[PDB]
Amino acid sequence: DIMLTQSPLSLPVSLGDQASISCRSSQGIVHSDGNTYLEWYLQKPGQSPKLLIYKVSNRFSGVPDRFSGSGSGTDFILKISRVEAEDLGVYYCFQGSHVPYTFGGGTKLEIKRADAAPTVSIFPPSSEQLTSGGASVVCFLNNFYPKDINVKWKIDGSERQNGVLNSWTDQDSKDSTYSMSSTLTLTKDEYERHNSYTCEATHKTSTSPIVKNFNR
Amino acid sequence: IQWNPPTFSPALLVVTEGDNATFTCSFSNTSESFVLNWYRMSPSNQTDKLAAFPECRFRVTQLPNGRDFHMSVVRARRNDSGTYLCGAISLAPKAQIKESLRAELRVTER
Amino acid sequence: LQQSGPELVRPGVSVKISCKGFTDYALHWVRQSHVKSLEWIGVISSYNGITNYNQRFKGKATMTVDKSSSTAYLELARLTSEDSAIYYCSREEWDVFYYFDYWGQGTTLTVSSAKTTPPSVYPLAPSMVTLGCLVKGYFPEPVTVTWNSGSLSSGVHTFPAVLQSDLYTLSSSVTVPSSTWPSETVTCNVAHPASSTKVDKKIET
Ligand SMILES: *[C@@H]1O[C@H](CO[C@@H]2O[C@@H](C)[C@@H](O)[C@@H](O)[C@@H]2O)[C@@H](O[C@@H]2O[C@H](CO)[C@@H](O)[C@H](O)[C@H]2NC(C)=O)[C@H](O)[C@H]1NC(C)=O
Ligand SMILES: *[C@@H]1O[C@H](CO)[C@@H](O)[C@H](O)[C@H]1NC(C)=O
Ligand SMILES: *[C@@H]1O[C@H](CO)[C@@H](O)[C@H](O)[C@H]1NC(C)=O
Repeated sequence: DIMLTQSPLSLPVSLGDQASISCRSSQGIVHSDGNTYLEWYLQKPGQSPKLLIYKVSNRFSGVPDRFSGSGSGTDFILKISRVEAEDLGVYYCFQGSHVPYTFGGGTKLEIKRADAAPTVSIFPPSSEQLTSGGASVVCFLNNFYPKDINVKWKIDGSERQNGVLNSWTDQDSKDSTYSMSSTLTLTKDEYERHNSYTCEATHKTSTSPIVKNFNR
Repeated sequence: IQWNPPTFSPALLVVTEGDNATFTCSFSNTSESFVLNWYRMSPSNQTDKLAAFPECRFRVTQLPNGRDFHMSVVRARRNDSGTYLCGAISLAPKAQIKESLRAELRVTER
Repeated sequence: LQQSGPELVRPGVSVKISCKGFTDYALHWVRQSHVKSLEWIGVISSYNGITNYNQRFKGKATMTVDKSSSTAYLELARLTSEDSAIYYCSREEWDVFYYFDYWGQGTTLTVSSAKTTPPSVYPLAPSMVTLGCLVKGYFPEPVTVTWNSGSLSSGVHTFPAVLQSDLYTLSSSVTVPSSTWPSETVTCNVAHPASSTKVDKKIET
């Protein structure tokens, strides 16, 4: 099977900058025809993927002149000169030369902007949830840049990972920031077997943790 | 890298009427999902389907070597003379209909 | 280029989705899962019914065409939570050099054992102030969250649902000035149309 691996997964750019997505195959994709059927697709959220570049370099008609496909051998490059509101999304390459046909993993093109630290808020369980028998601990990390952040849960100093579920917003249309929500879910019994509860954000904007905690 | 269309040989096949007449069609398939068609040109320089493989006077047999097929007119008549080609309809990879270059069958009076 | 509507079926059953356009193309099925990784399933020829399957989807998938109706079918059998995905159909012309020009809209398929379950809504209570709601243990998706009935839009983050327990959970955050809260009231409004449930929760200090 031809696996198509793309680099990178996220490409941050200013609208008008030059970003290039690369597609690499595990073996040669030249068809019996002598042609290389490699394509690039762009997928806007909530819609079907759309064809941009076919063969290796041909732009489909209707597609802007800035999307230039190229490449050869095992290597292919999508280059975008002018990068737009209408260009953000996930780009997939594709080979149709060898069955089964296979897609790359995708590259998300995003808007690069500033650098911002998260705003961390932590919440104990609600009283109403304790009556249910469960206890969820909620930590919000809002309006930060870049995407990359690690959150760690610690009970009485001891890190802990079971029951942790996290969620990430798409990049914000206004301020171009990201947000995430970490929720550590326990039993009522296990929750009140312990005392101090912390979430910690390690993010590019600070050398040392951001820490938020409470005691029952 | 080295490609060939479907081969239809011989380019000129001359038999006497009543003889059997057998063309050879060569197609190198890179997949198994394909059909092989035998055609005759209409006077409109168009294409009519005589027989296919997999599937009375026009028959197509598939030879052991996985490349060649035999299209035979049984007991060729004189209004059988005309233009012939084969074509290879393959769905994957890349869904193509590949036609051979044309051949002439010439059935001479007996 | 017009597919069947969304389906919610139980594990182990089979489902047939349709794609309606005809004899000029090859019709392909492409499945897109909840990690947004696309995968090609197979191709069918409208005019011959001849097929080529990704071997990985052979037996999980069966492709069929009806030319009188100008409609193609993908049957998914022995269904399982992995087959939850968006199933696209798309076509490819015969003697051209490109593949997928027009796509169907997609048919979202969910396979789960869960039952219509209303959400449990919990307040998240503690210069600006941040308040939140936790929406936990519902099925199926979706759920709608607003704050004071749409009057609070700025400074809201509502995060995508995640699965644990075969049940969805999400949370919403709203950030508001120190001077407005608790002074004036902040309420989160959760709607779960599947269970015909609507829940209002005041965020009391
Ligand atoms: C190329 O095709 C041959 C023949 O395929 C058969 O006839 C075609 C017209 C079409 O109808 C196919 O579905 C048929 O399978 C393949 O050779 C056959 O391979 C099968 C499976 O290995 C075997 O059972 C048969 O005995 C073979 N027949 C012959 C005559 O060799 C061949 O594998 C194909 N090549 C490639 C690269 O796919
Ligand atoms: C032509 O072929 C048929 C069988 O296909 C056979 O019966 C007949 O004898 C053949 N005729 C000649 C002249 O070879
Ligand atoms: C060919 O000629 C025969 C008579 O010998 C006639 O019966 C038949 O219809 C003709 N076929 C065609 C295609 O002209």
